[PDB]
Amino acid sequence: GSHSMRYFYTAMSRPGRGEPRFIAVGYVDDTQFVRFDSDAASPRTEPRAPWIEQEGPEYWDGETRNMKASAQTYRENLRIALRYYNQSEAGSHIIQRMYGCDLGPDGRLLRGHDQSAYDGKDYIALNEDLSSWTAADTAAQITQRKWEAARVAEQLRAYLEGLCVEWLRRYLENGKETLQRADPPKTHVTHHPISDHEATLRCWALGFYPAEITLTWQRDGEDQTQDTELVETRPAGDRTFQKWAAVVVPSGEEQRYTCHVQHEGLPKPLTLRWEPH
Amino acid sequence: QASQDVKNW
Amino acid sequence: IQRTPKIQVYSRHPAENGKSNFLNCYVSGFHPSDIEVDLLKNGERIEKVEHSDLSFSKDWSFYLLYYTEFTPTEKDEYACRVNHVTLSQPKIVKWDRDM
Repeated sequence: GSHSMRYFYTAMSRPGRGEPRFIAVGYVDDTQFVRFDSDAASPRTEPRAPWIEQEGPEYWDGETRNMKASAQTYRENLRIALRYYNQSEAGSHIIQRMYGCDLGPDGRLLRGHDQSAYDGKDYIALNEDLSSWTAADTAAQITQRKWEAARVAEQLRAYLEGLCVEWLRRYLENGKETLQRADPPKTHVTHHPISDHEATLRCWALGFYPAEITLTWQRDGEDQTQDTELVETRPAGDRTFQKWAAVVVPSGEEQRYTCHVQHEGLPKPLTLRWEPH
Repeated sequence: QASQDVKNW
Repeated sequence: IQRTPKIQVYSRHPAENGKSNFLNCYVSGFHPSDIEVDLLKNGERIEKVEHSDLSFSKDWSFYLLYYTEFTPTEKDEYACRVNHVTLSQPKIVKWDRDM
């Protein structure tokens, strides 16, 4: 239903080990489709999903030229940040940027995003109006003024409302088999004794796409959020995801506990119980 | 398709 | 400034002894991006280990997946070793097929 495209840039200075390294990856929803590494032999934007390979030589050459220029822009940005923060040339620092567009269920732009960070902290963000900026600190206000003066936001708004939505819609169509056909989780409950008087019930969801999912444990139809251990959703490596939720149960009460799975690939939310063999 | 960086920090 | 990595070690599919599978070590929530990740078989480094392209979450913290093909057995012990600026010593997480 809802879809999004995002690009993630990481630029890191490496004093005494090499020139600054720049990495860019692009995602449609939870599927990576391009990458660029300034450290690779002969840096090029490379495909990372089958459906992007259909693009012509000018696409790959155009992306590669843009990424090379961006890597050079962020080299400069790292030097500029050293000024604003009065930092030495000896340490390694990181600039990050993430930007892209969100489409609502109708396939039209729902929201645009553009955020930058310095050393892991918010630096500057384009506001939801796509016309003004939010600076996290006084250094970022220096950048904010330069970007207002150079009409940066108008150019980014044009990209986010235009080419971003326009290329995302094209990628979704070209990759509809995998991008628009959700995989429901395969689910089961496992039981692990802790002692003769207690056990862990673990609710598993495997092989699902996209990554969004809800796993909850209920006791007598009551939710047990405080007593549920949730691991973060993790990639299986084949473009699907995994998650589990666990609860510690007194022996003899196992059948009062139900696991509830909500995932867009499922017609109705599943309800599961320990089904001992 | 990626945006083109417009301007410096 | 510095965030220590979370670590999960797991197989792509439910492990069955003697059946070919993939061993995964997923490291996430860490900052800065420099990190050491190794997959171990019986405490020794597994040769051909591949990893995903560096990306990050909404909160700016990085994540990476390291993986290799493997066949689980009764005898062999598998683990993931992670070193980061936040850690004084490499922390080793053993593979538990129940997780």
